[PDB]
Amino acid sequence: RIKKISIEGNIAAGKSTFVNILKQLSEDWEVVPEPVARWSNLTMEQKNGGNVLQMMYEKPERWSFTFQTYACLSRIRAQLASLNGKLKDAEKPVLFFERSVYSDRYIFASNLYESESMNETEWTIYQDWHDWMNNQFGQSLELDGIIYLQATPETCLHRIYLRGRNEEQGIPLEYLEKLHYKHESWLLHRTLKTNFDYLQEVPILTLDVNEDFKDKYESLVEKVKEFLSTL
Amino acid sequence: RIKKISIEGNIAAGKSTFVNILKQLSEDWEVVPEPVARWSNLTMEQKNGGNVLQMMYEKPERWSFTFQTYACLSRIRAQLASLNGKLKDAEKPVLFFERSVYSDRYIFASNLYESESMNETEWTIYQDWHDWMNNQFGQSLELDGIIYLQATPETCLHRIYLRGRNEEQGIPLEYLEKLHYKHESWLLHRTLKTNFDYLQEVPILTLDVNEDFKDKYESLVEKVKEFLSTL
Ligand SMILES: COc1ccc(-c2nc([C@@H](C)Sc3nc(N)cc(N)n3)c(C)s2)cc1OCCNS(C)(=O)=O
Ligand SMILES: COc1ccc(-c2nc([C@@H](C)Sc3nc(N)cc(N)n3)c(C)s2)cc1OCCNS(C)(=O)=O
Ligand SMILES: O=c1ccn([C@@H]2O[C@H](COP(=O)(O)OP(=O)(O)O)[C@@H](O)[C@H]2O)c(=O)[nH]1
Ligand SMILES: O=c1ccn([C@@H]2O[C@H](COP(=O)(O)OP(=O)(O)O)[C@@H](O)[C@H]2O)c(=O)[nH]1
Repeated sequence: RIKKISIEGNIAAGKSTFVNILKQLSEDWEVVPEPVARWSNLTMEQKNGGNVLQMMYEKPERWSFTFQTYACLSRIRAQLASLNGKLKDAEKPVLFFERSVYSDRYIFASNLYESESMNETEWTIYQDWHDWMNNQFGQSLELDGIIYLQATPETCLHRIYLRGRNEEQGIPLEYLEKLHYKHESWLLHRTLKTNFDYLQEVPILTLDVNEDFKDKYESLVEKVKEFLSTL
Repeated sequence: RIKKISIEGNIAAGKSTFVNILKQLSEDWEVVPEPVARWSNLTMEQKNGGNVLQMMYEKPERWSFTFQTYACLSRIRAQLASLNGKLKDAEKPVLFFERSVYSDRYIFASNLYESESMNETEWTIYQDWHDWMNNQFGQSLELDGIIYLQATPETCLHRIYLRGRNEEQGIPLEYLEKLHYKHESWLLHRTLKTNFDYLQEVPILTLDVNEDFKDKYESLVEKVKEFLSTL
């Protein structure tokens, strides 16, 4: 009954800002933030995530698999818990996912493999887990639609300094460009091959979010509302 | 419907010997062989198995987390298969697991952590991963009984050569000595309090497999049948 919409976008694309805006508008609207985001600041996960985040930065080809599996584990666990608890007795329930399990695997896990931070065995193992996981663990999480907060890797680099996380300051431009490339394959050119069948027939809303929208987001919300009404 | 029993014991204790004996004595009885043992001798899982297994020996401090995660997952999957693809409408169906998800954690993963082949984060993430993998996927796997095969480290080292595998050939005796202790404490002495409360209440049969029983096992088997009638 609860519709699941994933908000996809590059680093500092403005996903957290967009969903914070979206959540306030409708009582029937809720949001599952990306678990990794809370790691970048006390649970067992926070400490585990905190440590594994720092280790990841420091030595990626040692910690990509560990980080990536734990990241996706946490996402699934958070998104399931939001499905149960949140949005009780609402008439038109919408759950906005800050990124999805598919961005976990087909963007960030994929990028780390191709940037050699995971060897073949690790990539093969991760995928096998991921594939199996989303059958005997994460069936109810399948998306109804996708909101692609589309922006150039140039725009994204601009917004990284604005938030000021003494770790992301080190993130370069070619990195953004490769993440962007993989977004467009999956979400604009709809190129990317995925083992998930229903994804090829999942509605996608692409929003150009290069122009600042923090105080001017009505046009964006209007599209989302229009997008939702066709689901 | 299906009785689920875990056959436990140190490396080369005789577990595979015993389960293949049990196998041919009844069509109510079926076996779920161990993945890690299956890896040691090739599908997608087996191709991954051999590699991480091979790397696990070359560098335990690098690959223990990765190995323990895939071994447990490949086990959870494998016993799930038998549990849903066997013993249909059988009159007294029993399934004999070669080790369990508890052996994975509290025997092997725990000892690798103790041997500093996993750091705190890897080990805590695994425990986090373990708690949730087994509940949000493997509830139907709860054990109705455990059968402990007890052998000396010397007996095992023997049999390691007898079995042949030069990938495990000169397994240090002291390795066998520590695994032996963790088995003893969990199953016999019962000091090990797991995170699965019911394990402290699950009945345990203990069998001495020091003596060659390959052509003389009727006594052991009689104890199994008596044991099964209690469950
Ligand atoms: C060479 O060292 C690296 C060190 C760290 C990274 C990191 N990527 C990330 C995330 C983008 S991975 C991630 N996975 C998810 N599943 C979700 C999510 N939000 N983030 C870090 C937190 S750290 C990536 C690195 O390299 C990427 C390839 N080389 S590069 C930066 O373009 O010169
Ligand atoms: C130091 O080099 C090692 C090299 C290989 C291992 C291996 N352990 C194993 C298994 C016994 S771990 C295992 N975990 C499972 N979950 C299941 C299973 N069947 N086996 C291998 C297949 S390889 C273990 C190693 O050290 C383990 C600790 N030795 S010690 C003397 O206690 O410090
Ligand atoms: O329309 C926008 C979009 C982004 N930002 C800034 O860009 C940064 C990105 O923040 P956010 O966490 O939302 O990016 P995310 O990683 O979630 O995509 C923040 O400092 C925002 O203040 C902004 O000022 N206006
Ligand atoms: O009573 C026995 C049990 C074991 N074996 C041999 O010891 C080796 C290791 O036994 P097993 O694989 O059953 O031990 P596991 O590791 O499976 O617990 C095998 O080659 C068996 O042929 C034996 O000779 N007599």
